[PDB]
Parts: sequence; C-alpha cells; structure tokens
Amino acid sequence: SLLPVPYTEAASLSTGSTVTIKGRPLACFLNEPYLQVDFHTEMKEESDIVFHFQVCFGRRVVMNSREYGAWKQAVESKNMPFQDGQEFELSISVLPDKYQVMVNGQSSYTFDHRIKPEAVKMVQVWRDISLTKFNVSYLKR
Amino acid sequence: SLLPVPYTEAASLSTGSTVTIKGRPLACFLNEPYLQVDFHTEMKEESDIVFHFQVCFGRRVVMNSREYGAWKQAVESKNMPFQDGQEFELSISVLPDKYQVMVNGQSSYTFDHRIKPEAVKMVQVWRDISLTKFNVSYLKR
Repeated sequence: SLLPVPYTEAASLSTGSTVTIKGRPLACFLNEPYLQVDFHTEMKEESDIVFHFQVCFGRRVVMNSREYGAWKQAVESKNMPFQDGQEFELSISVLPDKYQVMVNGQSSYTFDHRIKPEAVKMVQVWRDISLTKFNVSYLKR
Repeated sequence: SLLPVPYTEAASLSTGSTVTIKGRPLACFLNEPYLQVDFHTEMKEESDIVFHFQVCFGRRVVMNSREYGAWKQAVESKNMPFQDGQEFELSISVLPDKYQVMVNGQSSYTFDHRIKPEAVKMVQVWRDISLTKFNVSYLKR
C-alpha cells in the first residue's frame, strides 16, 4: 500500500539500533505468502547479507547470512506468532551479541551476530506484503 | 510496473485456450525471486487450484493442484529456461490432456489435467514479478 515494495533504505546499525516494520501479508496463509527482510553490506542487491530473515507465513521462518556470495548455515524455526489475515508489527533490535526479533510486541526469534552489525549499509524488505511503516532508530552513540 | 501485482482476472478455459503473461522478475536470481500462476475454481483466493505453477527463479519449478483444501502430489522440475535479469514471455496452453507451458517460445513444462479445465473461474499471477501483459484467449467453441 503506502510504501513501495520491494522497499530499500540505506541504513547503519550498531548496538541499540532498532528496525521497525509495520505491514500486512498480501494473501491468506493458505496460499503461503512470504516476507523477507535482508540487512545488506552494500546498496547493491547482490551484496552480502549480514542477517537474512524469511517468513513463510503459517509455516516456518529461516534465518541465515550470505558471505562472499555463499549462503551459510540456515537457522530454521517453526515459531509462528504472525496471525492469518492480520497486520503485523515487526521489531528487530541489535543487541551486543545478537539480533532480537519481536512480533506484535513478543520476542519470537534471535540470531547471533556472524558479521559485525557495523557492516550493514542497506536494509531491504520484500516479497508478499504491503508496507505502511519502516523505521531505523539512530539515537545512540 | 504497468499491471497490478498480485494480479487477478476472472477467466474461463477449455481446449485451445491460451494464457499469455509477459513480465520481469523483481530481483536478481541470486536473491531467489519467485513467480506463481494459479488457476482457481472460484474468484476467492482460498478456493481450489486446478493448476498451480510456482517458479523459484534460477532453481526449481513446482506444479500441483489444491483439491478440497489439500495440496496433492507435487511435480518438481529443475528445467530453468528463464534468464537472470530478463523479461520473460510465458504461455500456458490448454491441450486435451494437459497444460503446456512455453517460456520465451520454448516448450518447458507440461502438467496432465487432474480436474477439467472447465472448472477454472479465475487466474491469479503473483509473487516477485512486475507484469506488463496478461491475456486469456477466447476464440474457440
């Protein structure tokens, strides 16, 4: 809807940063829409991915990194706090040792840093969602 | 781009009908964009699917049907005529015994009818593409 999807924003991340995303899946869960959030090391979409977060709504979540062109060890989760047909609020916080992903205010996934978050230059949000809000916080030293 | 995605059109199919789709993937193949074409038995997206065609660009194609709410036996193919970064023309012809899928003029997949094509009432084209052309032919008795 309001924001264009695929959505790309230049970004910088460090401990204490938060990425906030508000959106809605474009299809009922029976049709298995996806959502993907990628933290890139360059503005180019083929660049490395420090944190890859892919939701198959109603089924599974996969997290990984792409380093020097190659996907590393996938982390797969069956935790599914997203609700069929509902708007969601997704929050990704940079902690000292990991990303923490909150879904509608509830801690739902974490992912230990494989690359320093300082390597991030770009965030992309895409696949089968509409987006009404995207924010990266920049309040900390 | 020009046509809205997800794209839905009421449709009727019988022997000799052709569905023509011209589009472009929204991402390079390294990021694994998808394309999905579904022939539905009702205008509602939760309705049964007589022919489901899902491309994971650069990797695989899965075809199936959803009958009374349940996915049946998947047909998986590694044939990949789609070209990274390129516009594609996709043609799906209804033959007496099967669907035949042409990609840029080349026969690439077929799928034997599990449900009569006359059961189709709607076609949906969605996932990670832009669409510039969609047509269903209606020339035959």
